[PDB]
Amino acid sequence: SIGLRIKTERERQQMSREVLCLDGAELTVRQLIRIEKGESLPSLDRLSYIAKRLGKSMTELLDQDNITIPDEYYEMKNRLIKFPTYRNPDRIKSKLTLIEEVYEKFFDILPEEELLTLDILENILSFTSWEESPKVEEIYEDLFEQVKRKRKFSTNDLLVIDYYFFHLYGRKQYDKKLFERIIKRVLNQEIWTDDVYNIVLFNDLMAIAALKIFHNSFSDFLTVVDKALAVIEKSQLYSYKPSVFVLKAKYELLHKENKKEAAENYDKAIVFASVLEDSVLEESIKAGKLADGL
Amino acid sequence: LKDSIGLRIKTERERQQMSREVLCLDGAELTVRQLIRIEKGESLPSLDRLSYIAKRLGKSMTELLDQDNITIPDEYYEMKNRLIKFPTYRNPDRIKSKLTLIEEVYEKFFDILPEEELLTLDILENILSFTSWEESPKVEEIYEDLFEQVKRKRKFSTNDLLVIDYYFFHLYGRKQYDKKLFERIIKRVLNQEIWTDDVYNIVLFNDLMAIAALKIFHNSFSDFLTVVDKALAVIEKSQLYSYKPSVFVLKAKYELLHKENKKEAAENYDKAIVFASVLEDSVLEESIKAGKLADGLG
Amino acid sequence: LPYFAGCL
Amino acid sequence: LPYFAGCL
DNA sequence: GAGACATATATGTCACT
DNA sequence: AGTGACATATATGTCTC
Repeated sequence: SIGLRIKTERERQQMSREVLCLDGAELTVRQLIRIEKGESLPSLDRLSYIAKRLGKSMTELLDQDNITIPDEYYEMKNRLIKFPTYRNPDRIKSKLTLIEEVYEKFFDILPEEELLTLDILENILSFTSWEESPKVEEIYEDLFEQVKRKRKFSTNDLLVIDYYFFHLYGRKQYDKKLFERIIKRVLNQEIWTDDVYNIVLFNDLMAIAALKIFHNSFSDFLTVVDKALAVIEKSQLYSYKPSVFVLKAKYELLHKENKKEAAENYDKAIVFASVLEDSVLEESIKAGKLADGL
Repeated sequence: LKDSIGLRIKTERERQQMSREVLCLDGAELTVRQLIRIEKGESLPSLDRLSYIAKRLGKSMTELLDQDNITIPDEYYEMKNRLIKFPTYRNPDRIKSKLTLIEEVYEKFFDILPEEELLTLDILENILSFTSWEESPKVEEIYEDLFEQVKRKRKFSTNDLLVIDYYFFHLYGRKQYDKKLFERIIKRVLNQEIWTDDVYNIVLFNDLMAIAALKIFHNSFSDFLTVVDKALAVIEKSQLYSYKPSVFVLKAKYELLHKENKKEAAENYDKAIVFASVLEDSVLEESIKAGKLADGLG
Repeated sequence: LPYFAGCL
Repeated sequence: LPYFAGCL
C-alpha cells in the first residue's frame, strides 16, 4: 500500500515520475518505479522527499489507520463559524441544531481539538446570562487557568476567553486586574491566515469593546478598534465591518460627547449592513441607534 | 532527521523504563547494537524496523514520526494570502506589486514548496503578467500537457481552474477560436462543487467573471444569468463580499446589452459604485465609475 | 453581550 | 480581460 | 557501549526498446 | 515505457573489546 498510495497521489496530481524526481539529485525515476511497484521499501530519506513533492506529509502516506475528515464537516464548520448570529435567537437555534448534526455524524473521527471547538462554541451560542449559564471555571478550569499562564493564544484559547467575556458582561463585581491582563494579551496576538482564528479574535475584540462600554472605561478603546480593523483588512472578511462602525458610534456618543459624529458612524453601519443584505444585522443597528437617543 | 527520530525513540523507551535488550527481545526483528545506532543517530531506521520499535512501545508507527516536519512556514501562507485574496482588477501598479511578491515568495520557499504550490505560483505569474493574446504565449505553449488533461477532466482542481483562467485571458478579443471547446468547459466550470477552500472559490469566481466577460464580448447571453447565480453562490458560501461589485457590473451589462434596459443598467452600476465605496477600494470604484461613463450612463 | 459582539 | 474579471 | 567485518536491502547508473 | 544487470550506499547483524 505504501507504494500504491504514493502512485495514486502522484497520478491524482497528474504528475509524471520525472517531474517528481526532478534532476535525480535525491531520487531517481528508476527507484520511484521500484517503490511504487512494491519491489523496494522506501527509506525515510526518499519517502521524506516524495512527501515534500506531493504536498502530503509522511504521516498521511504510511498511516494504516489514517482517517480522512470529509468535506461535509468543514462545510458545516464553515456555516457554524462564518455566519454571525448577532445573538439572534433564530440564528442561534439553527446553529445549535447544526452543531448536533455535526456531532452525531463525525464524532468518531474528529480529534479532541475539533470537539473542544464545537463544545465551546455550543456554550457560547447557547449562552443566556452570567447567572444561569455555567461558569467558565466550572467547565473550563484547566483551559482558563492555562490561558492565565499562556502568552500566545490558540483558537480554542480565544474561544474560552470569549465565553469568559460573556459571563463577565453583566456582573458589576468582577476581577478588574484579571480583565486587564486578558485585554493586553488579546491585543498582543498576531493575525494568522486561518480565518477561523481571526474570526474568534475579532469576537474577543468586539467583546472587549462591549465590556469597556458597559464599564465606561474607554482607555485603550481606539487600540481595540484599530486591531479589529486590522483583522478585517488582512482577512478581507467585511461581513464584520458594520460592527466596527457601531464601536466608533458608541465611542463618539458616550466618550467624545459628539452626537452628530456618532450618528454618521451609525449611518455607515446601516448602509454597510444593507449592501450585505443582512436584514437581521440592519434591523439591530437601526434599533441600537434609536435606543441611543439618535 | 536522523537525530529527530532517534531522540524520540530513546525518550519514549526510557520513559517507559524499557531497556534496549528488553525492546529488541530475541533479536529476530531488531538487535541491540542496531538500536544503539538508531537512537544515537548513526543510522536511520527502515520502515520494517520502525514498525517493530513502535509496536514494542505501544505506539503506532505514525506516532513515532507524528512530527509535522517539512511543514510550509506560516510566512508563505501569509504571502500567498496576499496574492490570492487582493484583486488587482488589472491595475498596472497592483499587478506589478504581486509580480514582485511572487518573486519574493519563489526565492524564499522554492526548495520547500510542493509541486502544486509551485505550479499555482507559476500559473498566477502568467495570469498577472498577461498583456494581450498576441504578445503573451498561448495556453498550449507554456502548459501543453497540462491543458490537454484539463480538456478531459470533469472535477477541476485549483491549478486546473487557474489554467482555465489563463486560457480565458487568451480567448478575449479573439476571433476564430475553438467554439465547441469553449462551450464545453463553460458547462464544466458551472458544474464544479463549491466547498470551503477560499483559494479554490476565489479562482472559481475568477473563471465565472471571465466567462461573463467573454459572453459580453461575444454578444451571447445564453446561460448568462446562470453564471451570475453561481458567482453569487461563491460569494454567499465563502462570505467574500470583496468581489460582489464585479457581479453588479455583470447584471448591469446584462440589462444594457440583452434586455436593452438602460434604466436598470444604470441602477445596478450605482449599486456596484456604492458597494466599492463602502469597501473603500479607490481603484475599484474609479474603474466602475469609468465603465458606467463609457457605456453612456450617468 | 450586545448584538455587535455576537459575531459568531 | 476587463477590470471586473481581474479578481486576482 | 564502540569498532571491524559480513550481509541484506535500497538506490543509482548503465543498457536496451 | 518499463525493464534487467551490476555496482554503490546504507542499514543491519555478528562478532570482538
